Amino acid sequence: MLISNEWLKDYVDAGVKVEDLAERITRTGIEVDNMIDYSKDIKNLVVGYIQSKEKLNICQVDIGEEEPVQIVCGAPNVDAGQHVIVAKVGGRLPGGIKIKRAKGERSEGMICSLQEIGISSNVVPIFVFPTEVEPGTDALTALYLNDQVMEFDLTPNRADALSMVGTAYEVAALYQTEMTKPETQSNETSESATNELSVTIDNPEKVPYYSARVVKNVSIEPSPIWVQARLIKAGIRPINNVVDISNYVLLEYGQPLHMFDQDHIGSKEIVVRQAKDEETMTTLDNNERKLVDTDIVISNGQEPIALAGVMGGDFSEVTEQTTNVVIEGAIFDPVSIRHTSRRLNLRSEASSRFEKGIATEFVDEAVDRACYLLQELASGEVLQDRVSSGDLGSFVTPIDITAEKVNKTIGFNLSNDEIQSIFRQLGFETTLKGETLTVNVPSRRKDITIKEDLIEEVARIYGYDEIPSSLPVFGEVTSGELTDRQHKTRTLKETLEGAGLNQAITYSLVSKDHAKDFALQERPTISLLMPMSEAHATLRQSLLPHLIEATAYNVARKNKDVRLYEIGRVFFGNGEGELPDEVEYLSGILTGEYVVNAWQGKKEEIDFFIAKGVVDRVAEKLNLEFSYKAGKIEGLHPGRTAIVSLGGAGIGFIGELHPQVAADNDLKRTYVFELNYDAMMQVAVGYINYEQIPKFPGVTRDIALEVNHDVPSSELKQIIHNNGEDILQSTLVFDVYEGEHLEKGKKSVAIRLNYLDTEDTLTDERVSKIHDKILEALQAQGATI
Amino acid sequence: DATHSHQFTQIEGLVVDKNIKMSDLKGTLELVAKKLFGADREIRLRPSYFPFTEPSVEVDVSCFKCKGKGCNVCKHTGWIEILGAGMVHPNVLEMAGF
Amino acid sequence: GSKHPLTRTVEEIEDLFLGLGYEIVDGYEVEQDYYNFEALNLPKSHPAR
Amino acid sequence: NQQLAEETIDVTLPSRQISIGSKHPLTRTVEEIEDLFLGLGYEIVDGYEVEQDYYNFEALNLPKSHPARDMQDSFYITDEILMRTHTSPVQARTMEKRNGQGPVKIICPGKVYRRDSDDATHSHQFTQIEGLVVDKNIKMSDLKGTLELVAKKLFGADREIRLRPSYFPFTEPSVEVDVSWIEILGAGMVHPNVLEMAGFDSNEYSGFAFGMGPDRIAMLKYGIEDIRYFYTNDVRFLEQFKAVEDRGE
Ligand SMILES: O=C(Nc1cccc(S(=O)(=O)N2CCN(c3ccccn3)CC2)c1)Nc1nccs1
Ligand SMILES: [Zn+2]
Repeated sequence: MLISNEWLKDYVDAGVKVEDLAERITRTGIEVDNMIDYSKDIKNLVVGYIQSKEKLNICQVDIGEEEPVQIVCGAPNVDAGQHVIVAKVGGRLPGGIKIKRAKGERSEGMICSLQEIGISSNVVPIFVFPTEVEPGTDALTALYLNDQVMEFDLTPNRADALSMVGTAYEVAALYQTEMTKPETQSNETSESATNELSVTIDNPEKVPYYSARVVKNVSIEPSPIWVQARLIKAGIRPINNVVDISNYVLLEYGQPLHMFDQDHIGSKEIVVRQAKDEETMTTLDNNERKLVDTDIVISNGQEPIALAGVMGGDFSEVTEQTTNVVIEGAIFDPVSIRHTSRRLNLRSEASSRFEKGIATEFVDEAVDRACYLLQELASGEVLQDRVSSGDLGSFVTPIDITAEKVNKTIGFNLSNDEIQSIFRQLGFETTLKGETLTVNVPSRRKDITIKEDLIEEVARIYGYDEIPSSLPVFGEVTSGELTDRQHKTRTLKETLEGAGLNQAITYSLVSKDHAKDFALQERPTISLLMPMSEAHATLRQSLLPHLIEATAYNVARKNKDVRLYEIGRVFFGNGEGELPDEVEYLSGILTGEYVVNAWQGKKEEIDFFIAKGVVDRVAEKLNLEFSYKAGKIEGLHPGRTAIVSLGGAGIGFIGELHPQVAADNDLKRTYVFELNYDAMMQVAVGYINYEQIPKFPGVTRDIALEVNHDVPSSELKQIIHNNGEDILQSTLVFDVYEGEHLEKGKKSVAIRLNYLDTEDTLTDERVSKIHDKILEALQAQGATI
Repeated sequence: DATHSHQFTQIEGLVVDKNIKMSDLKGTLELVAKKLFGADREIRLRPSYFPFTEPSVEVDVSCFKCKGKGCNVCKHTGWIEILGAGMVHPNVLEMAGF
Repeated sequence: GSKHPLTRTVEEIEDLFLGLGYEIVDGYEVEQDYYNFEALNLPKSHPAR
Repeated sequence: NQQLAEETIDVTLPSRQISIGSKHPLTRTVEEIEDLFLGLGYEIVDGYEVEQDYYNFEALNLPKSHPARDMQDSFYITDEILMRTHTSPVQARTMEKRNGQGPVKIICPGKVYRRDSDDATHSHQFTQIEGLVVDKNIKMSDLKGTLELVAKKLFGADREIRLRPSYFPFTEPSVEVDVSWIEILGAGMVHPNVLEMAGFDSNEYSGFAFGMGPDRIAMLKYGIEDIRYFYTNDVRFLEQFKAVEDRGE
């Protein structure tokens, strides 16, 4: 919302520089996020008067000095008798540019266009003064552009400030001086618009107010320069005295007004009702519009003659050959207006105002402003009365509040008389009754409805600098602690990090064809309705796609050693209109060297087993046990992928990337793991189980088992445990041999068997007894010693 | 772009009890600015509006770079915006069951 | 390996609040209009919905 | 084609372990208790292990005459200086520096020394956590509340505890807490001579204090059979303490 300094002092004078006024406004609630200086770059610019004009054109401008100056000018429409805008020798301008005695003939100073002086696009309507202004007069002064405009970024609760008068009430408060509203009283013809005009709402649920006055006999034309500049300042190209007088009083009161030509309305009756099924009409757009149940129209008595709120009709509007006018001032349900405008891409500065809600206080007065104006500036003549439908109601809503309550919310220490002064300087009538103030809030502040709102007004004005500083004292005493899950997650992240893995943080949203990568179940994916970006369109069902990308990215930057982990959520769809299942995952990815010290010949490449070693360090730290079984996961190496299980359930996988995926991403051998961290965190582990150190030594036997090349070592270890009765403690593969010294398709797996009795020392013979049983079980399952 | 990501991180707080005041907010926001920017940090509370809170403010920390009179971090302002805060709005309390 | 700088800041704020008696709470990232907006005093109307 | 078949691994083969060290079980119990008290607003304070008899005894309401100051039971170095016998002197010194102004709410962990022969339940150097709250209306119910939180943190919330009147020089009234029955915490309302000596006004300020012994807590919690295991550092001992713990199932 753009607010001209010059213009505002019609209603209030802050007796202060526009910077000072922006500052104080910003420091009390409404942010002035910029200040436009229309006088932008401007030095020595005066009215002048072309006395005579030769032949671009040699002009003799009286610029209010003892002698005329001679100015050469080849601008399109220029002659003598014109009062013009002259930037003298030694002056300055926008665009660039600064102007001196030039010569050819002899040229002293510069006569001006508008734009030249610095207007804009889409908002402009050499420059000639419609009025005979004194040569030598400061020119911007005369042009009402000796001015700076404040641009506000206003919030929904400050609609009041969408107006010059509402903003004037605000500023009158801030400087606790006075504001004045502008002339509304016209001189009225004997007759009344009651005799002219009929108004009914068939849809009063959606239209609280509609009303109309009539002003007869009007002189379409241009508006004075003030009306004109102001409109340009306020962002709107000044069109003609009657398009202006509407848009201007919009800016002034925030009450939108419609202008109908009486004689081209098409009756002496107006009807506000809903549009119907598919209902046809063509709007002063000349673009034809078929409607819906849920649009408000205006009609004459069987003619959709205006899309209420949004637009007008073709035919009933004001053309320049109009000479009588009905002026609308209505209230249209904020959301009906919102959805029409919205859909037909038809946002006006006047629908936008119906969106925010209207000052009830102001409807009739705003109407009366545009009628007086039409009087004053379209020589128009003003009928008595209005034809209003539907009741506006009270213009004061009273709210009680107490000082205690105010001090109790903020924690300062204000008296009733301090508090009372604030409301009275906001222009609210207040009455004290014991300890309670009754605050008559005007309809012009529709964002003040409750005592808390009134608290905010006091807070903001008296100032937040003032609020002392305290800390809340909680009478339910409770020790703040990480939960168990939270604490485990921090410790786990310390463990990963301690093993060299950097914490990644990736985007949740991937591309739609990536969203199911590495997923376990077929589960539906969640896509956005309107992605900003094809690459961020659907919620990932896996952490890996973006971790792989981050690895590719790093590697292309010649960061060859990448170790990253992430704990992060993935998303599976719960059919339609339910929240998805959000599941927390731990994942990571690894490539390059794990250990390097070149000068000592140390170079340990990351392989599957070091990736395994990371997933095991996780399990170890959390006091879990995982198991591992070959799995086939699309996108992983078929030969180097394991499924990780906890309590016999699959919780994840670890695998080298498929050679084709790695090649696509220009990576070397790269390892990822993904684990359902929710599954992991559901396991209650309790306290650590302490067992005293065994009193007696154990016995180790090694065995070398020839077995078909595809038997997993887990299988042999299980057979051994199955037969190990009470003393078999653990088993360790320490060598696998496949080569020429052994039947092709066989491997030899060497396993160290560790035996232990916590209650006794082991006789060779007790060990041999079980060891022999284990050998036989193995031998019978195809495992030759 | 350099200053906008479509996915970012936030930390909110909510404290609701019987005599909570805006001075209690202030004291807490102050511990926050100290925690983040140093024991000598002051804060500044500027009027503002959010729909869920009322009164509302935006909160600056004093600049931890330049000690006073301005630098490029605080944009020769001395104050850096870092928080928004406010007293929760009744409608929010009442809708929650309070 | 490193802790992500965003996690570091989040942890120090949690620590501060823990020592004051607070709880750290997590919930859904995909959410319903009711909780995201309505429950937070943005009626179906509003410019942020 | 054969590439993938020739690069088949046995994914069940030993992983390349990246080993984790353990936090000492005494340290674990300490940290846990600190974290509990942090979230209530306390400060963890650390002080001297070798102390003046003023701070270790006198300031604690054990005058020259006391059986506690017996050279046979404590590790003196001169007649005035000794290995501290508890972390109370740090609490007494912290109090004095406060200069009559509360609140004090401090927790003081550390090694303490007792002139005794070591056996399965006695180490001449062991650990202790003491706490001190001093504030204007501290009452014994406030003590009771804090003690139940401690027990709840150590042994879980359903663990049954027992409060028994008792007696210490530096507190009155005083209390012992058993856990289901085994003694773990000693505590009391700080004796006014103790407030008065470290410069508080016992008409304005009351206090409560407590001690417990992580060596003992840990032995009890895990069934560690010999306290000296804590100070022997056999890796077969320490490695049993790598993993996280929860409340449980
Ligand atoms: O008051 C305490 N703490 C305190 C209170 C009661 C019990 C214990 S305890 O169980 O750990 N204890 C250790 C000492 N033992 C002693 C020591 C000497 C005499 C008698 N008994 C008993 C058991 C500690 N310390 C203070 N510091 C500063 C001001 S008050
Ligand atoms: Zn700075």
